Amino acid sequence: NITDDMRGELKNCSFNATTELRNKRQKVYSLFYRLDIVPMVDLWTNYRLINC
Amino acid sequence: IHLENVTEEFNMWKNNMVEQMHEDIISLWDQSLKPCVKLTPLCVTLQCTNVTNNITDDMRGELKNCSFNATTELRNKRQKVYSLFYRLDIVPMVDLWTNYRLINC
Amino acid sequence: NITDDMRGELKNCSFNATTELRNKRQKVYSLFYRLDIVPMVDLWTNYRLINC
Amino acid sequence: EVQLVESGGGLVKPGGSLRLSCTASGFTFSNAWMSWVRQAPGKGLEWVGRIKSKTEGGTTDYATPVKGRFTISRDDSKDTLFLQMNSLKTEDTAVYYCNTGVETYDFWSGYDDHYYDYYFRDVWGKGTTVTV
Amino acid sequence: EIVLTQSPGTLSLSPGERATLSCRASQIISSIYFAWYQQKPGQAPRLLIYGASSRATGIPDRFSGSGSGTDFTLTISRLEPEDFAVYYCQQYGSSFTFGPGTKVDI
Ligand SMILES: *[C@@H]1O[C@H](CO[C@@H]2O[C@H](CO)[C@@H](O[C@@H]3O[C@H](CO[C@H]4O[C@H](CO[C@H]5O[C@H](CO)[C@@H](O)[C@H](O)[C@@H]5O)[C@@H](O)[C@H](O[C@H]5O[C@H](CO)[C@@H](O)[C@H](O)[C@@H]5O)[C@@H]4O)[C@@H](O)[C@H](O[C@H]4O[C@H](CO)[C@@H](O)[C@H](O)[C@@H]4O)[C@@H]3O)[C@H](O)[C@H]2NC(C)=O)[C@@H](O)[C@H](O)[C@H]1NC(C)=O
Ligand SMILES: *[C@@H]1O[C@H](CO)[C@@H](O[C@@H]2O[C@H](CO)[C@@H](O[C@@H]3O[C@H](CO)[C@@H](O)[C@H](O)[C@@H]3O)[C@H](O)[C@H]2NC(C)=O)[C@H](O)[C@H]1NC(C)=O
Ligand SMILES: *[C@@H]1O[C@H](CO)[C@@H](O[C@@H]2O[C@H](CO)[C@@H](O)[C@H](O)[C@H]2NC(C)=O)[C@H](O)[C@H]1NC(C)=O
Ligand SMILES: *[C@@H]1O[C@H](CO)[C@@H](O[C@@H]2O[C@H](CO)[C@@H](O)[C@H](O)[C@H]2NC(C)=O)[C@H](O)[C@H]1NC(C)=O
Ligand SMILES: *[C@@H]1O[C@H](CO)[C@@H](O)[C@H](O)[C@H]1NC(C)=O
Ligand SMILES: *[C@@H]1O[C@H](CO)[C@@H](O)[C@H](O)[C@H]1NC(C)=O
Ligand SMILES: *[C@@H]1O[C@H](CO)[C@@H](O)[C@H](O)[C@H]1NC(C)=O
Ligand SMILES: *[C@@H]1O[C@H](CO)[C@@H](O)[C@H](O)[C@H]1NC(C)=O
Ligand SMILES: *[C@@H]1O[C@H](CO)[C@@H](O)[C@H](O)[C@H]1NC(C)=O
Ligand SMILES: *[C@@H]1O[C@H](CO)[C@@H](O)[C@H](O)[C@H]1NC(C)=O
Repeated sequence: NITDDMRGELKNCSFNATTELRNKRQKVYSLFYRLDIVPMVDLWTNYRLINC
Repeated sequence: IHLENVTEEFNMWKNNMVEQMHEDIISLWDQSLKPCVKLTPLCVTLQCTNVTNNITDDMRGELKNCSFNATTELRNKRQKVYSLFYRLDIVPMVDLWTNYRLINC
Repeated sequence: NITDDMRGELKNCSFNATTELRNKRQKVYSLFYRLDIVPMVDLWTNYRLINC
Repeated sequence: EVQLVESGGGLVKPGGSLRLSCTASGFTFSNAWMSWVRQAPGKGLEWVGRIKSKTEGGTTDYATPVKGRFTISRDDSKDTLFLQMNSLKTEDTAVYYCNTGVETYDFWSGYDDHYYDYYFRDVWGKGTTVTV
Repeated sequence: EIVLTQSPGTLSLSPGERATLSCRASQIISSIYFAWYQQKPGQAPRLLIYGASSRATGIPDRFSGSGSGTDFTLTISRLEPEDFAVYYCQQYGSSFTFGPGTKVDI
């Protein structure tokens, strides 16, 4: 339940994170503020972190 | 210098020479490892089985024959390595295609 | 257009480089001096950098 | 050695209840999605339903003909999958099996996802019965 | 629900021959959701091919296949004794139904 003022301010993103072992990956689901991410290469749902 | 007629009070446990020795030994220990290899490529799943030798009861089991895929000089190459580990250096986790990982990963 | 004195001095090398993102890759090629690379695994085209 | 240890089946009548279950062996279930498929004697394979891990959120999916009377749940903590049946029809005799997919990615380096050996294991239980 | 049918219902090929099987979805379900199993009688089914392409772990390289909309195919390059089983295709179109089962015989 998002008020009008917050529409588009938060995004629910899913990424593959590294793990304790070098050969393993995990799947993490976190909330981000819109200001910290940037959409990329003409893909509707694909984002990267602002400063990579 | 003998100090023939000097009597003085000593109090070990409140002696700050101890703390300086403590800090310098630890600091030197850490400095000696600064230029050494960091074994981060080795925090991988292992495949551990028993040792193919004559093992006495006092050694049962104490040692394990572990294989793993190690990195190598080039990033697009990988190698099979196996080695012996003491049971105390590994933990019986992972439970995937493989059995065990290194204690401090 | 290579003069006689330069034959064998330069090579055109292609490789797969990392990118800003851990899950994205790029094809890169560049020119190298022969003195900076070494042949490997008995392949006419397979070279690596001298200091790996 | 991914195994599903299936048990709890037996001789029941429609006017009753039955819970079938599978327990992990070798490889765990908190990190796996599981489903049930049944095959009545003389019939092909019919999907009953699928439940996801409590991670994505224990969400379930069921085939139309089995809804309501056949439900699915998970414990996850004890690695056990359940098929819960109540008030069954005379049409429900079948051998029920549990199954899971195992998607394992062996990465060559902790710095570049370009290099890995990927393996996909399809694992089935032995089959237990629901009767009429 | 999702309805899959198979053809021919029974195949009659000698070991060493190419025992190609085909099946059809009534619904147009993308090939990414396609799977093809082999069920030895009395046994749980075993996945051969998923994504109408990729081979499952353990599965011999004599197995391959393809498909698109409703039209799917399974190839056994050479039939072997291990293949005399009933085959099922499955479509994960939000209801993971299967065909009736196709017998490979001689
Ligand atoms: C983080 O990592 C994530 C990893 O997820 C993986 O994604 C890759 C694609 O990137 C998939 O690889 C592709 O799979 C195709 C076939 O898979 C289909 O069938 C699977 C079967 O499982 C089913 O049956 C089981 C029983 O038999 C049952 O237990 C199970 O519950 C299920 O019903 C499906 O799981 C699979 O779905 C997944 O993949 C889809 C994309 O294909 C996704 O949209 C979906 O969300 C699932 O992740 C699918 O239906 C296969 O055809 C592809 O082959 C291609 O590449 C081959 C070479 O690699 C090539 O030879 C082929 O010709 C073809 O080009 C490919 O192998 C993995 O299967 C999938 N793993 C999982 C979890 O299933 C990634 O998804 C995520 O994006 C990453 N996150 C970020 C942000 O980067
Ligand atoms: C290091 O990397 C190699 C290569 O990726 C891994 O090799 C793998 O070894 C396992 C165990 O033998 C193989 O499993 C076997 O698979 C066949 C079907 O492929 C199955 O019939 C057997 O019963 C068994 O499950 C696996 O396929 C094989 N992979 C390949 C492509 O060679 C090795 O395990 C890795 N070692 C570690 C410690 O990670
Ligand atoms: C640990 O396991 C390795 C295999 O991964 C053993 O090495 C093999 O030993 C046989 C003889 O028994 C040789 O024929 C193979 O050529 C060896 N393979 C490799 C890669 O060296 C090793 O002997 C085992 N060690 C112990 C102590 O059990
Ligand atoms: C960069 O990566 C591509 C793959 O994305 C390499 O191309 C593959 O090379 C192998 C042989 O090593 C072939 O079996 C594959 O069929 C090729 N795949 C594709 C899509 O072409 C390419 O060789 C790599 N570049 C360099 C310089 O090594
Ligand atoms: C979310 O908003 C809808 C109205 O759009 C309302 O009916 C619903 O109860 C709200 N949910 C919560 C948790 O407040
Ligand atoms: C998601 O947010 C974007 C603005 O960033 C908006 O255009 C889009 O309609 C929203 N979609 C939904 C389902 O709310
Ligand atoms: C292990 O002990 C047996 C005697 O019980 C002996 O014959 C064999 O050679 C020994 N193996 C090794 C590796 O020492
Ligand atoms: C390996 O050693 C352990 C501990 O001594 C023992 O319990 C186990 O049975 C042995 N397994 C094999 C295959 O020798
Ligand atoms: C490159 O060398 C050829 C002779 O091998 C010559 O004919 C050509 O004109 C040269 N290219 C240019 C741009 O001069
Ligand atoms: C590359 O140049 C060297 C030196 O002139 C020559 O011996 C070799 O045959 C050339 N190879 C190719 C593929 O042109």
